[PDB]
Amino acid sequence: ASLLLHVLVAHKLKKSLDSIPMSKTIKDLVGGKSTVQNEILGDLGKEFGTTPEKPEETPLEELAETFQDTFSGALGKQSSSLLSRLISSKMPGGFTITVARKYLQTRWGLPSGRQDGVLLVALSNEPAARLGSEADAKAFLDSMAQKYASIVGVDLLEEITKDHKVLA
Amino acid sequence: DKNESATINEMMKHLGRSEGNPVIGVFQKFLTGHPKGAAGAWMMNGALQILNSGIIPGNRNADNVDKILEQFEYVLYPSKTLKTDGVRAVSITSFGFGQKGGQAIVVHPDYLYGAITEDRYNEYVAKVSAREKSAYKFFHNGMIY
Amino acid sequence: GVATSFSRKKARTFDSSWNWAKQSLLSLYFEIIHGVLKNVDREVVSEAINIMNRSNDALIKFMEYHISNTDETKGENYQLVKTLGEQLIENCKQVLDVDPVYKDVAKPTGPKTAIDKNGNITYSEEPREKVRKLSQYVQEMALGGPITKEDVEDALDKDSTKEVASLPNKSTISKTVSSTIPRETIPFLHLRKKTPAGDWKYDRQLSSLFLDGLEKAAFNGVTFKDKYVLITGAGKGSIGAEVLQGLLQGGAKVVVTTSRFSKQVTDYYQSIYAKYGAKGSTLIVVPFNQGSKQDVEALIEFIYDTEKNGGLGWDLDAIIPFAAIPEQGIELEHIDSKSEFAHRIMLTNILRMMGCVKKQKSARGIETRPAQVILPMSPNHGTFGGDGMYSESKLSLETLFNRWHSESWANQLTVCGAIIGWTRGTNNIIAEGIEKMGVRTFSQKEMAFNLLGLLTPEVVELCQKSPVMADLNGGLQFVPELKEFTAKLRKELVETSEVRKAVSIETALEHKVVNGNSADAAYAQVEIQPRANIQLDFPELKPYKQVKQIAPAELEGLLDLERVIVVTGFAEVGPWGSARTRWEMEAFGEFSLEGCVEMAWIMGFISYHNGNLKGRPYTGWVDSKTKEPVDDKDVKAKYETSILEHSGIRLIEPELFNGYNPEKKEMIQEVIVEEDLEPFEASKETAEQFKHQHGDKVDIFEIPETGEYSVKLLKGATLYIPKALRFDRLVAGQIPTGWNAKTYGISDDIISQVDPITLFVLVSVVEAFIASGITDPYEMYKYVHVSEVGNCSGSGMGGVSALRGMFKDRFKDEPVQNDILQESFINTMSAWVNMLLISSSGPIKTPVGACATSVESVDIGVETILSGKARICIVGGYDDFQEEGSFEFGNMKATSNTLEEFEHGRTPAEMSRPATTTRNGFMEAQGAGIQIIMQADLALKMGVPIYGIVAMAATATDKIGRSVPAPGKGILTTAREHHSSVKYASPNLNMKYRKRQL
Amino acid sequence: YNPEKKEMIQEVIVEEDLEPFEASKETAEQFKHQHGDKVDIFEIPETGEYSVKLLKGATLYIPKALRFDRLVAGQIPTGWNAKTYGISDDIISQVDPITLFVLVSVVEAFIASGITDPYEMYKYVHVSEVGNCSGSGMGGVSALRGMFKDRFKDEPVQNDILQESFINTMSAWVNMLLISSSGPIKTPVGACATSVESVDIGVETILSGKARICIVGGYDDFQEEGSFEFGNMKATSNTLEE
Amino acid sequence: EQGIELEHIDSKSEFAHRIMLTNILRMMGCVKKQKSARGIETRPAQVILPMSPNHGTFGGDGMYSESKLSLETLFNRWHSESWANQLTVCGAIIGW
Amino acid sequence: RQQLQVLARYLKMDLDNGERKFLKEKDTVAELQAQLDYLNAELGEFFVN
Ligand SMILES: NC(=O)c1ccc[n+]([C@@H]2O[C@H](COP(=O)([O-])OP(=O)(O)OC[C@H]3O[C@@H](n4cnc5c(N)ncnc54)[C@H](OP(=O)(O)O)[C@@H]3O)[C@@H](O)[C@H]2O)c1
Repeated sequence: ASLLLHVLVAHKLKKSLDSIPMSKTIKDLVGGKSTVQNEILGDLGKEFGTTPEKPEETPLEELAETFQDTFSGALGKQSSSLLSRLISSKMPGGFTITVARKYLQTRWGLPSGRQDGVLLVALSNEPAARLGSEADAKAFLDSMAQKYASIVGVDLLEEITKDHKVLA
Repeated sequence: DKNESATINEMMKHLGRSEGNPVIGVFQKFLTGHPKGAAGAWMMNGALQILNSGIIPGNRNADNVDKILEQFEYVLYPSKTLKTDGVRAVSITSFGFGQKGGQAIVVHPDYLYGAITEDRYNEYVAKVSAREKSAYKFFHNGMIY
Repeated sequence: GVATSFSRKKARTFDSSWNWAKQSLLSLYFEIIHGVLKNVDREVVSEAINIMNRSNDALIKFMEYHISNTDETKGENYQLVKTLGEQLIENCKQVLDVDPVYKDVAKPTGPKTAIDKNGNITYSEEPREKVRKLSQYVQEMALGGPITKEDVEDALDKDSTKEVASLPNKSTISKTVSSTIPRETIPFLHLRKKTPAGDWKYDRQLSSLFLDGLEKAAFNGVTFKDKYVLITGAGKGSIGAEVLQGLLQGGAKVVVTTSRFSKQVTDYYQSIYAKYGAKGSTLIVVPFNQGSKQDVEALIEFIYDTEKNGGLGWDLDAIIPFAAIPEQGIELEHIDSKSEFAHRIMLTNILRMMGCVKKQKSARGIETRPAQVILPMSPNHGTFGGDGMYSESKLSLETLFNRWHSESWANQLTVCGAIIGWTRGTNNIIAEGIEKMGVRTFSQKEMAFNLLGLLTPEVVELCQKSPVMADLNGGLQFVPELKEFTAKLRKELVETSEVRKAVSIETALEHKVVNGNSADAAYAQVEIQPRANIQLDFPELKPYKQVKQIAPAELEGLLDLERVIVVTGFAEVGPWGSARTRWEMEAFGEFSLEGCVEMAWIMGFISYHNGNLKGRPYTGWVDSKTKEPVDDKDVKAKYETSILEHSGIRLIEPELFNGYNPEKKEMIQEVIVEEDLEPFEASKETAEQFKHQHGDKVDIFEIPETGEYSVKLLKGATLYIPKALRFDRLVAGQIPTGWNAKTYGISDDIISQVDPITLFVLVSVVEAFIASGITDPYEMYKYVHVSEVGNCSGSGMGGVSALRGMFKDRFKDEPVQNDILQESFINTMSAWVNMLLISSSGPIKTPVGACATSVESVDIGVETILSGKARICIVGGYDDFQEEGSFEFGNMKATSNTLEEFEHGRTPAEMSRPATTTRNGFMEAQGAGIQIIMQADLALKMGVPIYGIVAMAATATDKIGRSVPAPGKGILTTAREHHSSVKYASPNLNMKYRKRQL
Repeated sequence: YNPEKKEMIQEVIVEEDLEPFEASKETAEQFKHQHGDKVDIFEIPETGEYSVKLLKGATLYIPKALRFDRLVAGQIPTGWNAKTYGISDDIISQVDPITLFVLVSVVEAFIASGITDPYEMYKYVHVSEVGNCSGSGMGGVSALRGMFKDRFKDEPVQNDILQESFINTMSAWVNMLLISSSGPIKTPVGACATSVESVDIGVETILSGKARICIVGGYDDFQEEGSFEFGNMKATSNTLEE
Repeated sequence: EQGIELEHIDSKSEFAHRIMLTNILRMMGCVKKQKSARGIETRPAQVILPMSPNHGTFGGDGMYSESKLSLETLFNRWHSESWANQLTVCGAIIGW
Repeated sequence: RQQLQVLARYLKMDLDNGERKFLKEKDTVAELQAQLDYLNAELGEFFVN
């Protein structure tokens, strides 16, 4: 629960996850512009549906505990949407979510649970522009993997084609 | 509405409005909506209808004014029209983004003519009488054609 | 018909009584001082109790100042309120802190059917003569009738003012009216008592304490404070619509349900609560149908759930399930679906209402607060004709006594049967016939009184030892063989009606063959249809003696009239048309004739025509689509449906916004894939702007062996088709669908060149001058210099249709008129006003206060004028609505989400609820509104309609532009004054002192 | 913004004919109401993975580019950050560039007046007598770009975006961050003569008696939504013919 | 049905109500259509409604009471309605 | 997979009606069930049965 919460609390605040400590509360966190507070609380509401009535004062770590229990690996709609945009917007052509997920379980071998975490951690540090080649996407995913892994503590012939070409 | 009603209360609470004499909330926007910029000119437009009509419209969409509005004992919130014996003044307040407030009050036109001499008044009276007819004529030709 | 129709999110709680009390009181003033109600009318007291019932120390002060300030010398009616009011202010001071009672005052009315000798039948419910009080009713209820045989005279219809003092006094009875029950005589309202044989016989004692409790409930009234009631089936003018008005007066907390949930059905219920509901009274209007089991399994959960689970937190103290559907003409071979459905509305779900408040009574453990049921029964058990399965429905409800003793739910439910007697309303034309058999028939408000006396604290215990039956039947079980006795009374009323229809027409026809209709046509009188004669609503000028009186006598000669600003015209283009045809749906709620013809002309329904159409000279309004003549008397019938269908807050009509379809908001996406063989070329058309995306990515052959030339490329691009996806903010207050400027005289070029919003602003400025007796703007220059006619108008965003053209449309590669930036401005919307009407002459200001621009406009407009810069100034404001704007307001979450209003069962014409408990946001509309403000003395020598006196305008802000979307104290500073020392008098506030100095 | 690559909306080159066209599993949710009923469905599970099946006859989704002429403008000196003046990092990420200019000019305008902290004004004058009569031309054109043009491009736009597009809400942050002033506060928009109008309403405000102190002035920005419009008006000097 | 009291009245009862009441009603309601189409009006069908004295006097029989209690309303109709010539009610009793 | 699709361009043989049929056949089964279980939710599985 903490993972998703923290990641979703930094995506709406354009700051990296480190700049937002779980101990503080959103009330302080917003800065005042209460317009974001309602959006931040609304974004989590749809991604958890469950909420206490007045969360705006409950600390990040305290508000995560209640969500951590109820939520069980269900990445939610909001989270799903957010991730989809990330891969869609910023990843080279032909490099869809499926390809990224497959590469994570192939070149790094992570299951869905671990795969989702890496993808969810990538949102926090989105690239400011669309990556060019598969290499960039592969590198970015690999670079984010380390962070995700650390955020948790889990470290890690031809002639058949030659003639297959000639007739073409 | 929580705030607009709040602030009306103190400026009557502070000015020593008589206890038990509330001002009557006219909420024009139930019909029309919010013409983001045109607002205060619809509600000043209506506020003049009222001074000369004495008819205070009502929020025909007011199911249940919120309890939190009861603490403001200097304001009603009608829901049916009210043919009064005559309004003497109307305050038009308005709020919008960027902390631009704004409150204009209108007095009843008849308090003006008390400041002019008689022969001048009924002189003006005849003058308007003619313009009214002419404006009537022109409004109907144009409306037709 | 078994379709689920109830949502927990769909309830509608009415409770703000503390307000309606000050509304109902103030309402009395303006009927009495306007002589709408007289000192003899039954409502002045039937209303004074509803305001007493809502008594508070705040409301006392509300009428104290109002009464103590009503100058009685202004007229006799001013004396009538000065004297009546003081009773209420002293009556309400007593019944403060006492529970509120209802005390029905209406004149009990009897049936009266009269047939014209013309043979025309009509039913009237005239006020009975022997009973003019409610005590008179309960006594003639006690005396029985000649077939049921085996006076504190007050000022009701005489002086309602003196009866007001009698309302709070507890006029105690000494001679109990239960003594007036003659022996061997059954009264009209008797309770019953099971005999060990099994039947139910009239008991006299047990029917005595019921009946006097009524008579007590009629002099002092009964209170229902702390009741908690469910009541189903309460349509306007129905059986239990009048028990609701009684439940609410007593201070009951009620749940009323309806099958037809709409807006006119709740604006009904709103007017019920605003009139009747007393202190602590509360009603909830939920949608519902009885016939849906899944819907009673859900309404009671909603009543027996905490206000945290979204529930209601209540606990029922009485259930009144009256809800029924009509069926008539259904005999035994016609009993089918509609009946098998009605049986469920009445029986098996009234069974599962009780069968399912116990589950909640018993889970909480509540066993000391039992819910009295009030089964509406009847004596009609297959004695009438073909009512369908309405008999074994309401007959299989007295089996609800064989169970209160047999079964286990005795502690939580207490049956209290009742009777549909003969209540008129809901066959109404033979009531006067039966009453000649010594039988009483009841008005609904009368049968209201009876079932409502079935809740009296006396009976409540009586129900709580044994199930009671309460025969509120006038004796209709005694008139024998009533079926055809009934069927004869009406079979005669059609004969005597139709024979005087047939005899009357032929004698009138006889009179046309012996005398001929050549002279009989002069007797057909010529009857004239009113025509639409619009008006300008100039202020009326009462004579000088009247106005020199209203202002202080020292005022004359005391004001610099050059410095008194004054509104002189105004106009408007809203969702309701001009300012004349919005003040109608504002003040009067519906259109006049002059309002329905104008809304017909500005929506392009009717046109004009003179000359010769169909040869004949037609001069007057005509259809605009079919061009077929239409009189202004048949316009309200022919069009008022669509005029109201397409005006005001509506579901957004897309063709008013050039294709904006809020269910298809367009955006930017990519598509699906193929089998791999693809390089990709181009053609010979737009190579010229469009050539700097890709790079050096070709397999060129510059040797002419090919022949036609196209850039050769491969995968790795991003390209060119927008896409679409849904949205929620789905209504806005359009201008009436069909509004063209062409109708007003705006040329065709300008509309094609100008932005829509300016196209609104012109129309409003002409009408604002029209409305000021300035028909051509240049007359201003007869009195004032060309450089002293200002303009201080402004918009919000303004021109948003042009910003759409350049910031969004131009790079879509479609034809945009190259003058497009000129319209996007706010400066260049009051420009065309000067460019097309005024020819004014300075530096001309233009406010932009995002939403308070139109008051700022008056602020700068006034300070402009008394500065000396201008003698005449146009002020005002205007803005438009399109998706570039609404969508932004959407994600701000500022305007009310519409889908979650279609799940609150809110309707389009009600989604703007200012100062409301369930307010959710606002509704953006579109249009303009301006007004010409001038100096005073200029207006007096110009001769113009002076409408107001802008005595102050002032905008205010906290500090630097810091955080826009939140309002604050700002304006409170318009009252900054110093109360440090107020002990001495401030001479400057007096005029008699300021006049001497002058 | 590269005036030699002004971006616009176009279509591409062709192939050899064998093509129905599918979709994937990501944004089915907003994006589903273009085509119509144009499929060769098989609802019998013999296939396995699911994608809307369609054909030629659409219009779709890649912008393109093409050249332009109006090619110089008087930028602020390249490298100007507000960070240099003391403006926080949040505000610059939240506020429109033009307001980011306006703050910097109001501090320096008080600096230049011996008023180093704005509250000293309140030592002499009531909090309700410090006005503001500033205004812009278009104003916030970088935000209008975000909603009237950027938002339907499907890229992240900060949802507070409409608040900055205004002209009212640029002198707001001045009050929100410096002054704490107290009335109805005017705002002219004279397309190019706003800054004299601002002084006009500013003066009449003060000798009216409404305010003792008033901020007047003007401000505006420059981007391609604005210059290109001024280009086709033929109002600003063509650069190639220069 | 037994053990069915007021908070247990559901499907099985709402079904039993149809076996006993609204279809005994549509049995009579549909021999008339045949009596009347032939024109048979001298050979009326005596109905024998099985009634009972148990009208909620016993315990939780379910909706068995207002089923067989809403059958004596079949006399308010033999006189009221039009099917008197083809059907003749003859109530009876489930004794013990 | 490629030579397939371009070859289907030529016969104008839609490879996806075998699913558009199946997809519309499916949602008009869900909304057809949505009725059929509303009745069991209101008539009861003893009555309907
Ligand atoms: N009047 C008599 O002489 C007499 C005699 C014996 C008994 N009664 C009893 O009188 C009671 C009160 O009403 P009324 O008959 O006097 O007047 P009524 O007009 O029959 O009242 C009918 C109410 O039924 C509600 N309703 C209709 N169908 C419904 C459904 N399917 N689901 C939920 N609610 C439905 C309607 O509420 P909406 O209108 O808001 O939909 C309607 O107004 C009835 O319960 C009837 O059994 C009357």
